[PDB]
Amino acid sequence: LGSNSQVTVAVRVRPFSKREKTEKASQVVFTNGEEITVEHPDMKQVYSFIYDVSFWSFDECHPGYASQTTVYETLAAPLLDRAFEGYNTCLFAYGQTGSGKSYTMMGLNEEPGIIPRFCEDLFAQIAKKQTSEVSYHLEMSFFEVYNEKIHDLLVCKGENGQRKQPLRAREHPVSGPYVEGLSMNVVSSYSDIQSWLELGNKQRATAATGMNDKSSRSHSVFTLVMTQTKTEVVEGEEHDHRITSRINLVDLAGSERCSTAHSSGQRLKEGVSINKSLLTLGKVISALSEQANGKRVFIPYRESTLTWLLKESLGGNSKTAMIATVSPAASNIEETLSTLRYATQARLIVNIAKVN
Amino acid sequence: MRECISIHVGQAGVQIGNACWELYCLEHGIQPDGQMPSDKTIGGGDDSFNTFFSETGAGKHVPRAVFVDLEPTVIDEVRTGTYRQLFHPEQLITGKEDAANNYARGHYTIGKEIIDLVLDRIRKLADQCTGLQGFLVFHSFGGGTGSGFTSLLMERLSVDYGKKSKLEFSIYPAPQVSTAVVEPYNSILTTHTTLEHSDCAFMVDNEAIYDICRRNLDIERPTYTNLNRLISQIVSSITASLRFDGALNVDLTEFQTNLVPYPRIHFPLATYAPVISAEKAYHEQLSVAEITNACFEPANQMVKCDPRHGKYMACCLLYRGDVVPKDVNAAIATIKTKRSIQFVDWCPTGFKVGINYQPPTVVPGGDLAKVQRAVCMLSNTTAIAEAWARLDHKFDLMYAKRAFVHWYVGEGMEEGEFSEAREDMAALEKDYEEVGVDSVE
Amino acid sequence: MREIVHIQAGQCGNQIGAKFWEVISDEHGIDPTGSYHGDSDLQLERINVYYNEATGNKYVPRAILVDLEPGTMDSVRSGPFGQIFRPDNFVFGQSGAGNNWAKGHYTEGAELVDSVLDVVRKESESCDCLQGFQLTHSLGGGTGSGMGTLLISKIREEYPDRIMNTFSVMPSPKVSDTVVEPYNATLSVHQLVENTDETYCIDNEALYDICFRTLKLTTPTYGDLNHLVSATMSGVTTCLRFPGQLNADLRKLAVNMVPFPRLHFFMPGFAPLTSRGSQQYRALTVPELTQQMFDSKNMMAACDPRHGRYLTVAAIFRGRMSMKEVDEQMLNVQNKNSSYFVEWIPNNVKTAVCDIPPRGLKMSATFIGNSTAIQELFKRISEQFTAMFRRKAFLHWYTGEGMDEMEFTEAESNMNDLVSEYQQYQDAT
Ligand SMILES: CC(=O)O[C@H]1C(=O)[C@@]2(C)[C@H]([C@H](OC(=O)c3ccccc3)[C@]3(O)C[C@H](OC(=O)[C@H](O)[C@@H](NC(=O)c4ccccc4)c4ccccc4)C(C)=C1C3(C)C)[C@]1(OC(C)=O)CO[C@@H]1C[C@@H]2O
Ligand SMILES: Nc1nc2c(ncn2[C@@H]2O[C@H](COP(=O)(O)OP(=O)(O)OP(=O)(O)O)[C@@H](O)[C@H]2O)c(=O)[nH]1
Ligand SMILES: Nc1ncnc2c1ncn2[C@@H]1O[C@H](COP(=O)(O)OP(=O)(O)NP(=O)(O)O)[C@@H](O)[C@H]1O
Ligand SMILES: Nc1nc2c(ncn2[C@@H]2O[C@H](COP(=O)(O)OP(=O)(O)O)[C@@H](O)[C@H]2O)c(=O)[nH]1
Ligand SMILES: [Mg+2]
Ligand SMILES: [Mg+2]
Repeated sequence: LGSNSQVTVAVRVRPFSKREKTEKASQVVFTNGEEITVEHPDMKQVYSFIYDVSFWSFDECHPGYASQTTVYETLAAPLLDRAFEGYNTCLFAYGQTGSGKSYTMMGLNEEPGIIPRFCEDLFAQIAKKQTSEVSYHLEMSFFEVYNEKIHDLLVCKGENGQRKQPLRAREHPVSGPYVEGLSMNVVSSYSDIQSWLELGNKQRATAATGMNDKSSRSHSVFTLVMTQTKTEVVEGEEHDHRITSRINLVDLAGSERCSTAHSSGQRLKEGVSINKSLLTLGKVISALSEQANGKRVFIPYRESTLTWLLKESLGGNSKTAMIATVSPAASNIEETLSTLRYATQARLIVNIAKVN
Repeated sequence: MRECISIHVGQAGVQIGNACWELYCLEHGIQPDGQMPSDKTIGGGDDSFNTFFSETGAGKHVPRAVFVDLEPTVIDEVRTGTYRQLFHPEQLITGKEDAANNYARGHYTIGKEIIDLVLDRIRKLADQCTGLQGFLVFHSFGGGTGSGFTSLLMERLSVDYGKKSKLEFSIYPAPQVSTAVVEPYNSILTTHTTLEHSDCAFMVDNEAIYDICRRNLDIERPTYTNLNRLISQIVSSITASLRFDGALNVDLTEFQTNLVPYPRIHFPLATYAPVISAEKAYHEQLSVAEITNACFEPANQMVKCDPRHGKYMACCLLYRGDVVPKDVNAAIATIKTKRSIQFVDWCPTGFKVGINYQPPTVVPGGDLAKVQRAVCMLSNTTAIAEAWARLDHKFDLMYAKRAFVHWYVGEGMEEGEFSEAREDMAALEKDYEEVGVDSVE
Repeated sequence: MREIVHIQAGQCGNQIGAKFWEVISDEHGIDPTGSYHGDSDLQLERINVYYNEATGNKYVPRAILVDLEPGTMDSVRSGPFGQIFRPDNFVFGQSGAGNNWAKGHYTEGAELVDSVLDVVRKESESCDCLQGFQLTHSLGGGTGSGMGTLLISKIREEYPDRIMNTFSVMPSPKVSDTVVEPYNATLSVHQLVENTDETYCIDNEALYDICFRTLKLTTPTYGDLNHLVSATMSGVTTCLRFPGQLNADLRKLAVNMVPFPRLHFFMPGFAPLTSRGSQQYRALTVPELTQQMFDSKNMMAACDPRHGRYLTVAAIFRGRMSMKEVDEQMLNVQNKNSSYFVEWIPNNVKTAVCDIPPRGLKMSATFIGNSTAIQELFKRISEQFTAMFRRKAFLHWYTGEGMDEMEFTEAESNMNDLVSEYQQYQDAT
């Protein structure tokens, strides 16, 4: 079997920040309805790109406004139905420091993002479809990459400061890669999923920097396991065959130029690592794009933990989506273009999905 | 008086500095110990000229130089050499590690730990200098210290000093010959950071000089010394109008006002025509006409480009020795008659001329002859774009696959920093095309 | 002060290293007691790269020797140049590995890696600025491979910003010396490819060919091969210990020769070798050294570059020579033989020159090549591996010491993926 499924690519333009208002960088980015085009401030070679979905939250009032729950019901809700059809799901973000990846995926206390909405919709839509025909089983995993190391977000540490216990990745011959030691804890409803997200977004590495004071210094990956029985009636015992889902929602860190959000030591070490990671991922995307157009290429999954564990998601067997974040200021021009250009590569990538 | 602070940034720079300082010492009369025996006979004179040397009451002449390499192997050859008693001992090595052919190491990880000290010694020097005209930096696109450290320093000096001249002498990479598989990148990025700070970046290349030394001087196996001695001579022509007397003198503030039309097209090329051996030193008249024509021959350039594929925007011609000016005017007119030397429509003058009465000094052990007159030509042309374009092509062939990039990101550089750079250089290339288009009414 | 800390593990490692110290003592003028008995001053300017001063102008090296059995350790002591090593840096236990990787990585070697790391931390904090490490070991056994790889892991954890170079005798295609070469080699590749920054691959058939059809020696003992490996070891690190017109430390070489992080496996070579009778029939100049260095008969990797393409080549010259010669001849190599060089790297060459050559020659050169042909090695191992792993040929000696088949499958996958990387740059488009 097989299904040539493309990766659905969304883009969002975040509004101004406070420092961006101080230095007064005026509008450079524009949405022609859904098409996105950018303007160097010296009227230089106006650039234009097109994407499967766009979002313009630059101001609450403009026509074409597009907010958190719209992003949700446009991309994440489809993927929930696919997670119900019998597949695994990968939506992954990209951007730079202060660009809104954390706001778009997870969100704030009052205005939460794709993660709680996916979970809540899953629970409500399950309890609407939970009868003695098909049961439902759930557990949650949430991990982070920091300085090339893996760490479990839902495991509180014991009484000593550096107790941040690292794990290791391993390659199962059929199932592909995985993480050893991941305290995948068990859930039934929305409340304990919420307590887990609490403990995770608290344990995630953050730091104050020269762009946002609650910056993200770690990649974060969100994967719930959701099993629903396939109710056979056979000569013997029933209900043994089963249809599974594993989620993937990925919130990455920023590119971190070392002169603007500048620091020395640890705050500079981790930055390097982040960028290294990002670089490798770019190659993968680029490479996969060439793979869709006949070129004979090799995907360097193994030069990073992130792209190594997402091997069956960037290609492989999952329903796929990218989300890019951009800011409206000249400061970001090439970075934005880098962002935008990577999406246009991710538009062209196709993987093979299968019912579980 | 008129004073200059030479800065030698890297291996190429230090070795060129050694050549230059040997020659300046020979010209003025300074022994390597710092002593000038010339006042043994003539009292009340000035030959240990204050532009390049500083005098203590004890009769010494210490240079105004700053040497910087981020590796001890090259300055220690001075400290333990024949010129150990000349340079101030503060020759800056924090060279516990070099830059590993990396602008990222030379601009951020090991770009710092030394630069504050550098600026301190520069400040100490300039405070001793009353009438300072500018700096002259010697570096090399191809390394780290010569690519990134130079950039950082230029950035800082464009703040701390400002309205001073900051000229450069660089070894531009060659199209074929090269000693590094990371040169293109470093070149592009250095050009990005320096175009907004430097004022005139004289460029040389070693392939051209190899070929010169082959044809004219009859050396088929030359080393690096035999090259830098030529480069030394070039500076000695630029710097003569501060040190020696003359008819028409050119200070450092007079190049960049004539050889630089727009602020981004300040990449001129050098040449020095009578690179003639002692055998062939005879059989030649060595007149102004011969030399001025030679300085326009493409085969006598020091940057591998053909001016016949482009247009001259300006040319400064610096003459040394027995030269009468009528001969210059006749020579330049001959050149302006020729149709192979195609000047722009918006520079109907084109030329600048400077003359000095002190002829060149033959370094003993050398490969060039004693001439009565010598000439150095600094020319701003459009051909060098081709050269720039070549680097850009190389860049693409590598950056399309992100080769060698994880060494840069590893030393605190964002991927985008590359792209920006390339785009800027593209602009520059477009700007060169804008200056070749004939004007319309 | 760019300093190196030198480790050497196992029989091969210790014998090579001993022959190495007897080659970098001869260059630096140190005697078997530690004292300086030299000619020049430049021998002492930069001796700190490898040695430390002790008391009476005696120089004690920064050697860390490791064995899981004491038989090889007693030979270095009871030998020429053993009375200069620091006795507290002979870290050796009993319970040999058994030509088994497990006993060196998990059982007996884990009972001794802490000792080695203590000696390291002593010989790494007594250094003003460390450039990195270098290990001489042997893929093919247990102690060298196992304990070495483990130490690599632990140093790249403790000292991450630094170099970890390696000189490794890789297995040979025709004849072996252990029946469990494949497994151990695959696991060592799995643990090196992720950790090291340069891996210089040596193969003994290449060195026997060198000793046969070039040097024309009828009795090639191992002391001769190690004398060829030492020659490269010295050539790689010259420019940190002698001056030159154009210098090249290790990190520069790596930056130029490592485009992607995992393809850091190099075919080495040294020139000039003249057999003792073809001395008076051969001129000593750059064209000859270049003709020899780029010949497949002078390379140590046992892999014909003519079956691939050179991603990146490096030439460290020693002697008074013209740079024009080097640049010209290199460009000539690239142009005449363009089918053996990558197109998306315009200049595939790196040059270094030093001024102080070897004791008996006017000119010397070392060559480091990154070519795709290295696949021909690993590919073979994988074939061997799977031809055994399909039947559980010898695995019960491994599982019995705390291992699982998962690691074997992992290592196979990694090595094959590496082969594939080196393949995608083999054809001409
Ligand atoms: C009459 C004469 O010319 O003797 C030469 C000689 O002819 C040849 C054979 C020497 C000779 O090398 C060998 O015979 C040999 C034997 C087994 C394995 C490898 C080589 C020589 O033994 C080797 C020796 O090499 C050196 O002198 C270097 O200093 C060499 N020294 C050592 O390796 C060394 C070993 C143990 C103890 C002390 C020094 C060296 C090479 C590389 C790096 C550092 C040092 C030299 C010049 C010669 C003889 C003696 C014949 C050559 O050796 C090297 C590596 O340069 C082989 O080709 C070179 C030059 C000559 O062909
Ligand atoms: N003309 C000339 N060029 C030189 C000389 N020495 C080195 N070069 C050139 O310098 C380039 C490499 O730059 P380097 O000076 O070696 O780099 P660096 O400034 O030392 O910086 P590092 O690599 O970190 O040591 C090469 O392309 C050479 O052509 C020299 O003596 N004369
Ligand atoms: N679309 C939006 N509309 C309004 N406010 C936003 C929007 N996106 C982000 N913000 C605010 O921007 C602030 C910083 O954004 P943030 O989500 O931290 O960026 P980020 O994705 O975390 N990048 P990094 O921290 O480097 O990973 C948050 O406090 C949000 O409240
Ligand atoms: N070049 C060289 N190779 C050696 C020497 N001794 C052993 N070997 C090689 O080492 C391999 C076995 O490694 P070994 O030294 O036995 O590892 P150990 O038993 O774990 O210490 C074989 O393939 C040999 O070819 C030596 O002195 N020189
Ligand atoms: Mg964030
Ligand atoms: Mg250097």
